[PDB]
Amino acid sequence: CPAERSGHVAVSDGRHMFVWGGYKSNDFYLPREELWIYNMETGRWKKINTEGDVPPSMSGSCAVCVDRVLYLFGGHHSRGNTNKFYMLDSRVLQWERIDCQGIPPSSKDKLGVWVYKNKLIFFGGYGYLPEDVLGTFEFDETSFWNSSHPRGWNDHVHILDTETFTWSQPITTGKAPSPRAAHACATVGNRGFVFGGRYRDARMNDLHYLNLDTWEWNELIPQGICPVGRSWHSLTPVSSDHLFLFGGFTTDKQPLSDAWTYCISKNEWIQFNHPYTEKPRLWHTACASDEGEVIVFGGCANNLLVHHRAAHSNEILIFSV
Ligand SMILES: CC(C)(C)c1ccc(CSCC(=O)NCc2cn(CC(=O)O)nn2)cc1
Repeated sequence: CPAERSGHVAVSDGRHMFVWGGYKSNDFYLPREELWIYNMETGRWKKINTEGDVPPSMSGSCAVCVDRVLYLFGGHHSRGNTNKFYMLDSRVLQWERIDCQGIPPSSKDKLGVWVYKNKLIFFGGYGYLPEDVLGTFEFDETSFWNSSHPRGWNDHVHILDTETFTWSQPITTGKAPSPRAAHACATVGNRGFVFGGRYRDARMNDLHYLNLDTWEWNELIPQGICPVGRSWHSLTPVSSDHLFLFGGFTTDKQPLSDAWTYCISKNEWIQFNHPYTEKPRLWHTACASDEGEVIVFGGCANNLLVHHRAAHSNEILIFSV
């Protein structure tokens, strides 16, 4: 039922997948008030129209679902990037914009988030120069000609404490990943993994994790064959020991349909064979089910940067991992 889209968000409790936002070609954004719910057990869709402080229609936003409470940060609306923070209690649904304390992150999109205890921990993204902070920001030289305000990538780590809805920045040790956007984040225990992403002229192949207890960065160097570097991929925990990688976009502008699992305990990648080899996706979403499956929705089958030829999808791809 839902219309095709890329750059949407999809979050889940393992049974119901909530889809919001994104854009398509016919860069018209999809209706801001619509919240699509996909039942992973029955395969049925349901649309509900939300009220309250409905966020602007956006692509590249960052969302999480914790105890059936939906949190949304950042994104790109018709007038640029944002750093607003929204909440939707899904337990008539009403959005609520939270006026957080502390210094918020810079306005940006295409980032990632880890969830650990009371903390939402955001990393990276693409957006405007920080108006103020810890980390590094690198301008995208091409942004000075295609836009009113220039933009760049960051390697910032920001915590939102949901106990007080206060922003802060942790003091991290170790070598942080370079600034990036369109990377993929995944959390298992107190480890926030990040893989790939776009930085300058490369879509990268490196894998790191941030210890969310000690705030120490670690680079992971798996031995043997590793997936090609990419952006606009998904990285989804499917167990306490495996992360599922699917899709994305290479430095060479190749849409990707390969799937892998990263085994955390063995520190190796395992390529996953599946029936969607002719169905590459970039800027899709991926959500894990309680039954071990990974549910991919939306995204684009070809180079979405050629807008007038972009092949956005509304297909559900089910990976039984
Ligand atoms: C309007 C139209 C539909 C044509 C459209 C335009 C632009 C975009 C995004 S491109 C601009 C940008 O924000 N560049 C920084 C960036 C990119 N990436 C991902 C990667 O390049 O792999 N990570 N950081 C998408 C659609």
